[PDB]
Order: sequence, then structure tokens, then C-alpha cells
Amino acid sequence: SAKDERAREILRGFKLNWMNLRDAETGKILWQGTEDLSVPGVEHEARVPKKILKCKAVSRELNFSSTEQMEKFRLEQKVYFKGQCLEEWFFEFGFVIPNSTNTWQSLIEAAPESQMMPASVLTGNVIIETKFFDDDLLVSTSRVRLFYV
Ligand SMILES: *C/C=C(\C)CC/C=C(\C)CCC=C(C)C
Repeated sequence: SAKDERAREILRGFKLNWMNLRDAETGKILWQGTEDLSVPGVEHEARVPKKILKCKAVSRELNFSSTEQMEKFRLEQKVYFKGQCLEEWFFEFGFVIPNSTNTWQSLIEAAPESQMMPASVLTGNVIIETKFFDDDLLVSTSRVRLFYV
């Protein structure tokens, strides 16, 4: 109940300003999203360029503002393909200063994958469920359906 109240307070002060996917090697922006993907209760959509799938290393840039302080801001992202969990990502940011705006890049450094699922198969069939936490406090759960265009 106090937990519920604190979570809603954080969420009220929180905005995802933008998300970019970048080519980590060149810094080139491959996709820019400006919808607040952190808002719960709606299915958001992202139309990402199919060329993403052949990019050797993709950094995820999130820029977010928070009126509230957070001790351990972090994300859990579960990627579903046709209802079934394909992969899981966990990204910790850490301590967030009250009234701050922060640019956050995340990279999972791994071997590029030469064998991928077709864009035509992925598109519209991928949902990313993101849980926004401060430590163990769940602030928000959003869903984004991916199209590869
Ligand atoms: C290369 C990364 C891909 C295709 C997944 C990108 C993620 C999204 C688009 C949605 C991210 C959602 C939040 C940050 C809430």
C-alpha cells in the first residue's frame, strides 16, 4: 500500500524522453523512438528498420527524466515471439538523482549472429515486456510490439 503509493509517485515523475538504437561502432542512429514507452496499460508499437538485424553491435540509448530519486533504477526486458519467451535482458542504471535527466546507453557485447530469424517472420510477432524497477520496487510494466520495416 505504501509500496503502491511510492511506485505511483515515481511513475508520475518519470518520463522516457526518447529511445535510440545505434550502431555501436559508428555512433549512427539506426532508429529513433520519441513515444514514452514507459507508460503502462497501452500496447505501444515500434517500427524498427529491418537493417537492424544485420548490425554487428547495437547500443540502446534511453534518455529519461525523474522528479523522484531512485536508489537502483533498472530494467528487466522479456522478449516474446508469438507468446513464447525468446530472450531476456537485464540492464541496471543505478542511483538516479531527483529532478535529473540522464542519457543512458546499454551494450551487450557479443559475437555478431550470422544466422537470424527473417524480418518477415519477426515483424508484428515480437512483444517486449519491460519492467521498470527501483531496486525491488516495480514502478511500471510496459509492452511494445515490434515491426521490422
Ligand atoms: C535492437 C533492439 C531491439 C530490436 C529491441 C528494442 C526495444 C524496444 C523498441 C522497446 C524497448 C522498451 C522500453 C525501453 C520500455
